Amino acid sequence: LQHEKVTIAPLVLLSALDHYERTQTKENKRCVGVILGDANSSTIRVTNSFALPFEEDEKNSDVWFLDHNYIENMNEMCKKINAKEKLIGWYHSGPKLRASDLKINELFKKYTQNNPLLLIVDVKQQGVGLPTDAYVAIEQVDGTSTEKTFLHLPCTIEAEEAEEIGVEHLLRD
Amino acid sequence: KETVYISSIALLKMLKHGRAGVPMEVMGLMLGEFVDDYTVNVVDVFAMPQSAVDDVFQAKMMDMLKQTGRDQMVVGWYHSHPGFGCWLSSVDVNTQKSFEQLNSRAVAVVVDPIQSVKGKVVIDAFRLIDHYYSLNIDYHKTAKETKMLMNLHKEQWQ
Ligand SMILES: [Zn+2]
Repeated sequence: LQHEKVTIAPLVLLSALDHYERTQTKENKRCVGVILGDANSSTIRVTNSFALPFEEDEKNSDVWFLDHNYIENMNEMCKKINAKEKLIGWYHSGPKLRASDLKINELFKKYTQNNPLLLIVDVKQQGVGLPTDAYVAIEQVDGTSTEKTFLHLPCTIEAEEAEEIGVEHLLRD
Repeated sequence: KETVYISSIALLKMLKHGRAGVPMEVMGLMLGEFVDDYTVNVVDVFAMPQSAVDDVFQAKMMDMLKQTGRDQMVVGWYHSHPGFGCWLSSVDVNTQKSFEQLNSRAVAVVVDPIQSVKGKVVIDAFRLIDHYYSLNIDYHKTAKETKMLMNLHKEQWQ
């Protein structure tokens, strides 16, 4: 029941970057989408993704809008292609956690079989390690009450065999 | 003289779809632009369900991608040959004829996801003569994609 680590396919990171670039996201703006894969074991496998329409107010972090209908309509098309890649959470371009992220995460709790994963993908990556930070929501305990917070989980990259050759092929031009 | 440029996510999605569909031939649509007389730019692809192309599925996917900043037109189709190389069968030629009637520049890409695991991607791009011929394929990589992929490879295998 406890997730302990996350693996991510290279395609997911490239898809997040393509989403960021094709929507001309700049400045402090972020793009947001869904991640797919398998979260029924202690290692969450993140193997696909898709972009969401998403707007949020520049200053008021309390004003944001995510199209429920888009989530459902697109996930159903993904189901028709590969039913094994379940909706397991969401991603955004960060580069860091934002004040609205716990409330947005509550929206995705209605779509996931397990506790949702948030993947922050730093698409403006300079050179220091994996451009990802993975989080799940937990209750954190003063020891008189608890509050919801995010727990960082370690990530590694895991590529399917043909996708790994794809990456090497791209790198070799 | 003509080149088909394939984006990073287009290549990986075609390999992924083809691998997941083994032992079946799976197919999808290629999105992009006919930028001039000598260049087809494939910026993205999407899978079609196994089945005669489902026009309702295609239209819906196109509508939703436009809503998230992907408004490129269909420039052709891809499908997988799991283990037996890149070429067009008679059924493939008929399918390509349908695409060429809609746009004379449409391209048929064939990927072999099984032979690809031996170390080099096995992929080709075809158009009909009026039986068929191969188009040169090249890959488009942005500086950001190159840096991302180089860093991921170094992190994974050091
Ligand atoms: Zn075929």
